[PDB]
Amino acid sequence: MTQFEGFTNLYQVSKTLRFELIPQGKTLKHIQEQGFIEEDKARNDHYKELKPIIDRIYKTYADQCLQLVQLDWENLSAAIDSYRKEKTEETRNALIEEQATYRNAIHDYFIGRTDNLTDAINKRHAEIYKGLFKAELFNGKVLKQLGTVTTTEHENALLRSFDKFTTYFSGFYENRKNVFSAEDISTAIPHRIVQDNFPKFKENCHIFTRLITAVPSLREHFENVKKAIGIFVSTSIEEVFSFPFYNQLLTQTQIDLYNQLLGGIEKIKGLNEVLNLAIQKNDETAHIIASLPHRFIPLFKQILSDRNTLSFILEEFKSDEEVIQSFCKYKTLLRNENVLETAEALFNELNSIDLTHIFISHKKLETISSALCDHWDTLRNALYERRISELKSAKEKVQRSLKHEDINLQEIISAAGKELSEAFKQKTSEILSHAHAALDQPLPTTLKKQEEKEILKSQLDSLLGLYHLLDWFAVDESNEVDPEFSARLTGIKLEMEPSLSFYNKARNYATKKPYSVEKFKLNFQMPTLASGWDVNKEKNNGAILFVKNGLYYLGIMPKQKGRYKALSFEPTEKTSEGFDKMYYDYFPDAAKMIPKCSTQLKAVTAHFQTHTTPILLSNNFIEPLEITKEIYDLNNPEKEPKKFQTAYAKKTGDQKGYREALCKWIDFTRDFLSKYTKTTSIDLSSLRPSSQYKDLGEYYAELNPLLYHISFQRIAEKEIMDAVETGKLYLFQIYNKDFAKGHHGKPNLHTLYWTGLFSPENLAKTSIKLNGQAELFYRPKSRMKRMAHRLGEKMLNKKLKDQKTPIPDTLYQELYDYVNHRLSHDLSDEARALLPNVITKEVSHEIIKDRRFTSDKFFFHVPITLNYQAANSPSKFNQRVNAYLKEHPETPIIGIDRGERNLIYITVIDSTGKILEQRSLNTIQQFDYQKKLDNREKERVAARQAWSVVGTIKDLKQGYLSQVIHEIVDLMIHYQAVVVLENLNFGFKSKRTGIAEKAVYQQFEKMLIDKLNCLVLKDYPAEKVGGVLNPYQLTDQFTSFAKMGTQSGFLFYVPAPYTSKIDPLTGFVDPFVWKTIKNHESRKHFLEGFDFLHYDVKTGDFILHFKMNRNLSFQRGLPGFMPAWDIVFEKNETQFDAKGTPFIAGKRIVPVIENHRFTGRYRDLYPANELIALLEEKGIVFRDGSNILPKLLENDDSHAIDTMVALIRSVLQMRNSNAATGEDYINSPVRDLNGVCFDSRFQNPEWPMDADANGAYHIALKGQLLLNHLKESKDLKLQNGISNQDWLAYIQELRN
RNA sequence: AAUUUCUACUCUUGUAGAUGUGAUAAGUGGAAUG
DNA sequence: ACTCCAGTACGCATTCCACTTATCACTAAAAGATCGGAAG
DNA sequence: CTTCCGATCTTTTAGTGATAAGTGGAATGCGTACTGGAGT
Repeated sequence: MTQFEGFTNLYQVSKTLRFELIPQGKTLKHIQEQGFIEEDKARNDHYKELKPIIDRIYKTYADQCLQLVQLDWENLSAAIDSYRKEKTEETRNALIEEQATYRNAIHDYFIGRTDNLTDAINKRHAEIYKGLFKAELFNGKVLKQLGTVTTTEHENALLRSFDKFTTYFSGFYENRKNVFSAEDISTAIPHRIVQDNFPKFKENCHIFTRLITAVPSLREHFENVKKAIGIFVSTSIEEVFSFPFYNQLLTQTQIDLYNQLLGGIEKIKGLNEVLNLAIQKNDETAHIIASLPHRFIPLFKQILSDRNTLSFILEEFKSDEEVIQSFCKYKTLLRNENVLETAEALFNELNSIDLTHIFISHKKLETISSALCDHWDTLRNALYERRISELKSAKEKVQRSLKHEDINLQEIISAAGKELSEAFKQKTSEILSHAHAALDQPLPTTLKKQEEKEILKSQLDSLLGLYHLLDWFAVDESNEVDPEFSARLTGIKLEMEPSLSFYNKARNYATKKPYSVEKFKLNFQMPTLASGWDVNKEKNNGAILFVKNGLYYLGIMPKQKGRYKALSFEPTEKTSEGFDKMYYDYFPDAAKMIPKCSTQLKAVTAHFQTHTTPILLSNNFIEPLEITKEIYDLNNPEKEPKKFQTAYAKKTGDQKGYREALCKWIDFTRDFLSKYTKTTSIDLSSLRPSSQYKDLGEYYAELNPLLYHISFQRIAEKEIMDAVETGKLYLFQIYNKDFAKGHHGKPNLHTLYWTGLFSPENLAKTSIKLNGQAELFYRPKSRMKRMAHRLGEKMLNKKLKDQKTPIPDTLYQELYDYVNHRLSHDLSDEARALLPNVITKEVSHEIIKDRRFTSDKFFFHVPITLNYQAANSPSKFNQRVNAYLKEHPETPIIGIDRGERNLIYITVIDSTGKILEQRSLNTIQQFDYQKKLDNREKERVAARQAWSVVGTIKDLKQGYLSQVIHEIVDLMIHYQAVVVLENLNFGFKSKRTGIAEKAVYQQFEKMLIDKLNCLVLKDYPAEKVGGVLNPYQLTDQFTSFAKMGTQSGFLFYVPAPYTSKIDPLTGFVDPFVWKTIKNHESRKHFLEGFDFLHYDVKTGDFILHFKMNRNLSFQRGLPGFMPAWDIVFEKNETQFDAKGTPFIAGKRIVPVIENHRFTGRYRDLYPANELIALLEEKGIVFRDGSNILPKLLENDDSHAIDTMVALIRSVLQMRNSNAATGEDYINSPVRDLNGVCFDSRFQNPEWPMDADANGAYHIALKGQLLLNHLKESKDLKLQNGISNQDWLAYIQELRN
């Protein structure tokens, strides 16, 4: 038996906290006088421009070493094809171990331990490998080992600039450590060679040999595209695709050569294009290569190699003065090119040239009709009637078809008159006048003001207006053209063509977020600054914390002149006034630390190469510790698994020898813990005795929480004040919003973590561990045009008297300018309408717009570890969750969807299938979000064309789903329920949904999956489960989207389709795909595949019978549990809902179509009235109750069958929507067992309210299916996804 | 319209949620308009 | 013989911008370089 | 005057267990044009 509150302290999580540092006293003065910030910025710039220079060493070494690989690849091919054919865990393990040994085999080339090379070059490779990851990269022997690398004097001086500062690269050092590593990771070069590129090369070889065996006489074609491309001329085509050629093709140059062989580069085609050129021949060879996989796949780029196509550049133009200088250079380019003079010459020629020889492009003439007339349909209609006058529906159709392709100047002028010509010359004259006026206009000095943006807009709009006037004339050779005029037109067009990119980059610079977020790391001339907080390392790291009446401070102790002298604050009795300095006694994790200080020292290693006598170690020990051969040999074996390691027991299987080895290691490390001078005072009575341990990892996970302590001791106030006055100590205050003097409400979650870390119950028992490796950053002041609500002016809210609906920003700016009496425009009608509903304020204190970026700020990033008493990795988390779910069958289920009328809709249901709660997440914290997103979507185009700055729609839609997160976890905690989301990997949504993009909703599932694993609640007590020190852990760790499967703890995933178009009373879903009913005989086969249709007199509605064992051709291939269906054409009658609002039953809403195109408008129809009006044409007695379907089918009135099948589609359509009247409902065309059709307009609380509620209810029902199949199963596992047919069978089973 | 940072705001010199940072490498993809 | 029309058919186009997916560190102390100052 | 030594500041270094045992993988709808049969 397990409780829901028992899902806490499951595994460690790691978080980080960010704060602002506010310097106190003379701290900023001393820092500015010492000049630390400029030096650290220069050092960051030097590192940034040194990173490619130092990476060139690694790249050259990898390219030089990898060319010597002569390792054959038939064994991996056998392993991978055996695994592909057989597909068990045995072949999977064989493939894994073969990949591992080949990765180690080509890693032996990196470490110089392969047997394929000579011993001298192996020793050289080993020495250079030890060289690559130590400090000799800056002025050492590594460059002399690889003489090919040539370094200039400037980069050598900049390399020397990091003297005695190598540790800046230390993490970067280890970063290159997992580029060259061989342990099965995506960054590894051997992993890229073995498990990424080689399967693609094997696949390419296999499709090549299938193609060359099935289709001969194409080897010659492959040979001549090879010699046209001109690489690999030393060997033939089939040897290139053979396996030994992969002895080559490891360096990235040959990878690029192979890729450009496959896809060409002059336009010399490659293997891809000379295969689709054979495919398009549509002959027998094309047919037999069409059924055969014909797509060669390019190989992946090698790690750490330089990019060669550079993908697509993503050039964003950097600074405002630099784009101004670019615009000056461009304007001087048009000034020296004299574009105005040649444009004017074209204008004079246009009045004295044969206008029948100049043509106009097809897709833009309406814009000309939009310009030269009052409406854009005048020119086309005039040409239509003029071509009518020279003559019928096919005649005028082919007339307009030949019209728009070759629009002629003289033809248009003769069609309309001289009005277009005089308007044309007037427009060209004013366009060239404005263009030359803007060309003579000088550039502004800056761009920070909006009037500078406006004059830049005027210039660019004039120039692009000239461009859009100029590109009117057609120049292609499809029609005749004057040679010199077309040549001059092309010259002027491509002399000033690339201004479109300039316009778009200017738009991005105007649209971009005004702040600067760039920050550089600060060091204060300290290598390893604030790397750890340990009291012994306070000398070198120089970072400590203080607490003074609830305010937290960070003190850093800078290096003195030349040598450095410590401060060494003495502790003071707690009654005296002062700070509270934190003492941090931390021994790091024992797995590396116990061998660090014993059995791996140089003394013991040098001793044990000649003697078997145990060695006594005395320094850094309170009592000498003996190390003998039988304990040193356990940690230093020749074979790769150690005796105490569980891998040795897995490999060989002697359990008793492994047990003695583990017991001896535990006894030795206990003796070390008792004797080492750091940990001799740590109590270890909590540890279990040595023999009662299953494995060493359990012992280390038990021991590690005992080696971490935080204490606090009072330091006198005048001592700290004199330290920061003298300059010996720099004292900052940790600050965020919740430490302000006007702090009023609930604090942030990071402030909760920071406060609970230093709580006394955390100090007594550490549930949150304060980590080392803390960074300090500096953000310089961002150049901003300051905006502030000054004192004495009016200041406008963004909401009405009701708090839900916001104000559109286009109206909001006009209202804000009105209430501040700037005015300058007539007040709009909408503003005057909602003026009584708006609320204004008199300002009290000055509010600066985005004040945090108006000054330079110090920042402090510090990591913490939560649930630190627990293990570092989950162990069968999903099995534990399924065990709890099996023990508790009464758990509710919370279904999620996204919808059209509501952004997120939630339902909570019981295990019995009945509903408990239906809720729309439209309004979050008394604020409606659909109104805000609709307003933003409405004015996004206007904000785009007005050169204005506004937030995007992705940030609003990623900062509404953060508000959704709190409500989801509130419901989850309140109901103690599982939650079922949408499996985006399976389904695809529609184009009407609010949240419609897979990226920003996969991201929402990511936020929900990494929120639930460290869930804390603000209102909960700190001691109680769910508080700061006992967080809820309800989900497994996130790894990847495609790797987590369906169940991720208490948060199930389930496929999307068939959730919103199902009846919630009988499970009826759309049986017919309507892409196959397009023809007249298809319509009569659809009618003949139906059973029978009639009228009943008692209820007055039409009854139709259908069976899916008939009419399989147009039916979708999803059989159902039920074998028959009773489609009801409901008799439309004024019905009443629960609140008494009348409505009409059976109403349907469909798109309207002119003849073939939908207009986007909606028709409301009443199907029963339409069909009785249809049969009134026939005159058949429907009240007789006979089978009227053959009576309608016995005559071939095609239009009657067309409206019959369209009517059938309308009634059998499940959901109905109309955004104009706000209608959204589900109406059923069938009855249940009780004998009533479902209608969501009845507003019954026992059933879904609308389409969104129906979808969420059915997603929760799918989750119920998955949980029920868990409870019936005995293996504590799910089905790894649920099919649509099984879901349909289940939903039609339990509800019928 | 103020924030470690983001989103939305104003009874409140601030509010309600969310908030793993830094470094490196790779895949290349997403959005808009027709 | 001419014209309508309704079922049939084949195959996206350009422009613009950065988004996501894996890896590692979250460290005190041993070891080594360096240096101001002392011994021959 | 020349050579060595303990303090001091950087650097690099030790390394435990284990997990997926699957990857149900998606299907373009829209649109402008085409052509063969039927009415006049």
